[PDB]
Amino acid sequence: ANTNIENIGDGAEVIKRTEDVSSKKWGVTQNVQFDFVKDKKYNKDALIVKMQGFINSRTSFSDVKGSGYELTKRMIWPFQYNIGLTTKDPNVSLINYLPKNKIETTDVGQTLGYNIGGNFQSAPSIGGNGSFNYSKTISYTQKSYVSEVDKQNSKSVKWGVKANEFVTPDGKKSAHDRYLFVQSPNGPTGSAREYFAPDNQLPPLVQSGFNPSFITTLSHEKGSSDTSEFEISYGRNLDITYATLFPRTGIYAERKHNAFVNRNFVVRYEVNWKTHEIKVKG
Amino acid sequence: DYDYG
Repeated sequence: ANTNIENIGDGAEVIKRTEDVSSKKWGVTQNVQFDFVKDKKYNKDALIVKMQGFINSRTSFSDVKGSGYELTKRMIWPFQYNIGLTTKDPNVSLINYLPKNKIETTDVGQTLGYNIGGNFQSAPSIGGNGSFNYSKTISYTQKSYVSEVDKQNSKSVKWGVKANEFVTPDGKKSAHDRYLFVQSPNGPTGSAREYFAPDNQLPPLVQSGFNPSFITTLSHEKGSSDTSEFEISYGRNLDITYATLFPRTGIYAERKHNAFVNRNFVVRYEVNWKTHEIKVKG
Repeated sequence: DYDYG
């Protein structure tokens, strides 16, 4: 049909589209690839959607205003990054997703392969074989975090990249430890920042943000309606850690878990199966 | 900053 077209064997090709959509308000960039598989020997259309970009951690360190909170400081930080794709149109369904299972390794690298005749296959690795007519990979780093499939069904998929276990001066600390990232400040002139672990102790997913890399394939019966809408959501759930310096007992910490849930940037897209195009809606 | 900074 148009522009970036890759012949992947006889009677088959892939038409490659992209969209880049950012939100300074939400601190997100969606850099999405949408690859149409056009195979005369497959009775369905298929769109491989690869979701990359950036989700800002939105980590911050602040004073707490008001009487009784003069030596109480606040750290907001992402307990989980949220990535999902949802549709409501009867004419479309999700037929695969990557990662498909929980993955706890620091690096995640997986491949979705396609072979003529409607045959998809996924592997929890990169560089396995030259047996596919077309392949797409995902690659991301999640130091101290784990990836879980929060929801998966024929119409939606949602992954959570969630805080798990961290390296600290005093050893390994669980993501559920209320004193995680808490330290005694050096001087009562200690700014809010000084009540919390320095940057060199905060892993990238806490200090900076996350660069997603996820795939799901949308399936559409050839001949059904020309278009489908779907939404891609990227965001975070933030926790708060409050640290109070008491006169004689020292540093005291309290965690507000799931303090800000679903702070997500949702973009609605339209796929046109007939023209092999993608548009951003709204 | 959630109106805290």
